[PDB]
Amino acid sequence: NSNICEVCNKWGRLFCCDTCPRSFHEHCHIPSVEANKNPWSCIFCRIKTIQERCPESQSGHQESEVLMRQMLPEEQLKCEFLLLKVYCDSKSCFFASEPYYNREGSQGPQKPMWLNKVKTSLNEQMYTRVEGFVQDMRLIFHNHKEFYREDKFTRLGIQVQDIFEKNFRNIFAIQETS
Ligand SMILES: [Zn+2]
Ligand SMILES: [Zn+2]
Ligand SMILES: [Zn+2]
Repeated sequence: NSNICEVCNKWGRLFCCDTCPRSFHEHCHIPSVEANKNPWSCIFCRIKTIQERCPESQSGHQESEVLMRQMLPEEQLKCEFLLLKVYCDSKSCFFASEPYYNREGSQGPQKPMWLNKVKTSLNEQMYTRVEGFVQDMRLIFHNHKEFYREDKFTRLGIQVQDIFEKNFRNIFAIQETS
């Protein structure tokens, strides 16, 4: 197994996957690493299993169809994975915790959002459809773009949103288009 956390790339108290070489801090893994379970399989492994069990799940989908899906266990897991993939980029640090807004010439967003809030929301089963999760994720980056206007710091929102969007297309097998 790896000697660093797959998400944050640091050493520390790591839990090792039994079915691949990845390792995790407790709270870097989503969901948090389970108390017992021997063997234990990580979220990458559990997602691969879903694909292997149903190869046709990799055929193209329409985003509009994916958003209306109910958060049953497999969509729950997919959203957890997509959230994790965003945390894997170090630039997610800017969007992790609750922001605040005091900049000359800008007003804060009406509905602030941040990655740890989404994490908690997933954990407490507050989303009934994929749409709920995806809207909050997109809201994060939108609020950032709106607030930082022409400051070059806006590019952080663009960059992290691109990570989100790519992983969303991959995980939910959205139909490729030009
Ligand atoms: Zn970590
Ligand atoms: Zn694994
Ligand atoms: Zn099948």
